[PDB]
Amino acid sequence: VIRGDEVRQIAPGQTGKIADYNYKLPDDFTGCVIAWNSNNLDSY
Amino acid sequence: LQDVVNQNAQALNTLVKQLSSNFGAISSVLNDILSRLDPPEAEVQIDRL
Repeated sequence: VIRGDEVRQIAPGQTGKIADYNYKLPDDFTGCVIAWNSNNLDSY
Repeated sequence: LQDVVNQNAQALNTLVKQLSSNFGAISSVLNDILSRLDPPEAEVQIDRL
């Protein structure tokens, strides 16, 4: 689960709290990224 | 005989002076461009050089 703010950091060569401390992607990644809003299910 | 020496020296001088050329990179110093660009763009800059 991530928040829409900085949700786009999940991608090669990005910077930020998530991409630098939580989940980091390699430069030569191959595969697909999927996201969707989960307000009705998830909303500390 | 002097021309062979002159031509060889001139070719080497040109070859060395070719390290001062940008070729379109932000800078011609590999360490300078590496020290301030993140990897996925420094790769592109180094490739031209």
